[PDB]
Amino acid sequence: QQKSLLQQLLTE
Amino acid sequence: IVYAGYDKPDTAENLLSTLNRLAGKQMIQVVKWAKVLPGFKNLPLEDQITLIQYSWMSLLSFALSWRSYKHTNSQFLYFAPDLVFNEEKMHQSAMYELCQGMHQISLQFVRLQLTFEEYTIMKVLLLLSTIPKDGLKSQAAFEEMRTNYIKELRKMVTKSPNNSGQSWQRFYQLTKLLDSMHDLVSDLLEFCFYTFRESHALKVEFPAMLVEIISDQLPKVESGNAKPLYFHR
Ligand SMILES: CNC(=O)C[C@H]1COc2cc(F)c(CC(C)C)cc2N1C(=O)c1ccc2c(c1)NC(=O)CO2
Ligand SMILES: [Cl-]
Repeated sequence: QQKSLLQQLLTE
Repeated sequence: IVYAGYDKPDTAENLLSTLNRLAGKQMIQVVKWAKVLPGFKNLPLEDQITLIQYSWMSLLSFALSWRSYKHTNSQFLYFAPDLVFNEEKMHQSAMYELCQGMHQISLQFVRLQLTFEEYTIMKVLLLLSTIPKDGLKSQAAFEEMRTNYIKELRKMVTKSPNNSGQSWQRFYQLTKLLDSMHDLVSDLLEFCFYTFRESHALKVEFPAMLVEIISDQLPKVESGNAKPLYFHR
């Protein structure tokens, strides 16, 4: 469920 | 420009913790750079993540070589404005060897008089230098992107009047330098995987960005699910 920091930065 | 915040006794453990904290902050910049790169931006999210997780160390090593070249004429490794040193400061054999290896790459930038334009395209090629053993989700899209950047570098080098009489030899020296990054980077990653696994015992700290990347990268590398791409091998 919780997104990695890499996924967060790529999708923000 | 990311600062190291270099404090505390000068120990290998403390230097590595400082470098890891710095690497995590540099990685926020690398992801922002990758996100808007033509072609990459189009790859599926799982592939974008896969590529960054395999090549993060290569991207940081290449940027370190560029900083070292621009700020010190490759006499020292310019980690940050407040953290500049070379292999001569290293007492531990492995750490001396890794610094010396990084120093030799940065010296190739002096040998070639590498331009910012060459550096920019070469950095993209490093992001696209390792894939899974069975390929990516969008393997065809990736292959087209990688071919396009190789052609962009080749055209830039061969068309430049600064390279007249030796442009094809220069292009092959640049692609040999990219291949040589695989060897150095494998060695840096072996050291990194060791301090990561022995973090508590060695007292080597890692920021959340690196804990997350290494936790996903390490099982891939350990299982042999990592295919390095070479120009000459
Ligand atoms: C902020 N990083 C950068 O600017 C450059 C990056 C990439 O190229 C480097 C080259 C280099 F010679 C050294 C010096 C070390 C080997 C004493 C470090 C790094 N870099 C690392 O981040 C790094 C590498 C291996 C590690 C670690 C960190 N942490 C560990 O715990 C051990 O393995
Ligand atoms: Cl953190």
